[PDB]
Amino acid sequence: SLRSDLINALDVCGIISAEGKIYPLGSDTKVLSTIFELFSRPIINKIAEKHGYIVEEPKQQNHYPDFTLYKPSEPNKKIAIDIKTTYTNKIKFTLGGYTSFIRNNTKNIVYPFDQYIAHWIIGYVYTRVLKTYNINELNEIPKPYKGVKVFLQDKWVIAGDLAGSGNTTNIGSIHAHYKDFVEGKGIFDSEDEFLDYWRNYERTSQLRNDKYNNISEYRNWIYRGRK
Amino acid sequence: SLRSDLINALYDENQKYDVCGIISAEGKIYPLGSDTKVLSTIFELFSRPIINKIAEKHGYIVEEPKQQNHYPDFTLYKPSEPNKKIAIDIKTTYTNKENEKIKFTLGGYTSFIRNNTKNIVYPFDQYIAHWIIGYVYTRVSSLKTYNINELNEIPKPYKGVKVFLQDKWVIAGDLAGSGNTTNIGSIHAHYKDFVEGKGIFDSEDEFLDYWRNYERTSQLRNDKYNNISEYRNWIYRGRK
DNA sequence: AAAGATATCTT
DNA sequence: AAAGATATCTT
Repeated sequence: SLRSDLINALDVCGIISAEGKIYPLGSDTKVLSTIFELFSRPIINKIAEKHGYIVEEPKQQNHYPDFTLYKPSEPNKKIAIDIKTTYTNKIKFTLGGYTSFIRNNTKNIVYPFDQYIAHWIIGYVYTRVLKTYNINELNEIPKPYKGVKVFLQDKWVIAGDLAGSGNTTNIGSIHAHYKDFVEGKGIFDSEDEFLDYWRNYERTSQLRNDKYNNISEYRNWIYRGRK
Repeated sequence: SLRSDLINALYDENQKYDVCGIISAEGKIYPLGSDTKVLSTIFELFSRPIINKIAEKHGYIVEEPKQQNHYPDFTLYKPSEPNKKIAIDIKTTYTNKENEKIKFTLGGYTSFIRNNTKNIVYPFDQYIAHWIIGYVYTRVSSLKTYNINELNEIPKPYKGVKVFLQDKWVIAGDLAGSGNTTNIGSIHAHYKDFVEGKGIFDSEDEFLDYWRNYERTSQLRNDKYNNISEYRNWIYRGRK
């Protein structure tokens, strides 16, 4: 399938100029996120093409998702792929905001949310370890990571019940080992529960203390009649 | 000076080079996307070696943050004069056409400027200057990988990079650059005004005072000040 | 944990 | 404009 294929298809050491000069990579996530993103684009486009899918990136810069795949024939069977990165020296990711397109069908999203039948997360985890180089020195350039693991999984399967960020209201993923994301050992019973829980999550602790702050509390809140 | 050398070095390097991809230790090159999150990572990468070459030529040691979320990108100083540090942050923004106005986000106004030790590599009071290297690019196949034998084949996602170096306080504006992340917004103007230094604050003390007292929301800024004129009046009356 | 800091963009 | 979106991190 498009899925098993992308998963099968999934060492960068620097940026290069049209004149051959090579600049080394930085050690932070802001840098590795960008790298992994560009590393993945050709892979995604290769596999999508194989399967007759069109790949589309956002024109407005703060729109979800990173990649939108679909066959011009079936407009409502669109797929969303977002690339997430974190490091190790148990990992956790920030999975997008919870007050946007999930609460509002067209808010900050390339196509209306209801046209997307799948929402995949390609996750990269890297283990953390000032001179330009020339093409002939490629093998001596120090890399800013010891290793790199990648996985493809459904967003709902890996989402957790605690916020990933405060002021930028992001969904937190489960806090677990790499295996668990690969295997999909989540906390939510279905994609419907995942969506309901985040559509009703309050922004601050004081506002959540009267509703719920975790999955057990949300279930007891469903019982009380959503009041 | 360190300043004039650095500006010439950046300016020169930018005229002569053109970043077109990321490369693997095995020689495969991946193309660049055309969104600022990417181009700003690239520009910071392109800048590091130059910044270090010039600082070395003047006796300055260069340090990068140990944690993500600590200002600035680069701390320069002499081992003999520790308490005279220089802060440099790289900022990026794009334009849809050359000449049109631009503006940058310049960091929070609720962190180190308000709390001398919050989110900064060294206590705020050890820096004698805060510089900004700004990159402006015009937004503009790129889905396949290339080999070294095709470096000049790979298309670029930008039309005309411009770079400038200027003091933060000089280019800072009076309206916030962001809401939830409480950023200082720069002046909104033409690239020349950034180069020339056509700002709004009279001094670096004014800039810091305006930003140390700027309220987080319109509602609270009603009874205070929402712009430079109002700040001056506020000041005139005794900050009441 | 929860909250807020490093980061630009819309509209 | 202001406010709040796409980025992960730290305490």
